Amino acid sequence: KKKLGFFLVTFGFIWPMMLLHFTIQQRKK
Repeated sequence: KKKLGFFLVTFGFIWPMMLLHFTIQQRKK
């Protein structure tokens, strides 16, 4: 709960990073 709570915040914070990689590809080609 305590240390696991931060795990949820990181899950929604890291996800966008992956979306970015897909966002750069669209403009790359």
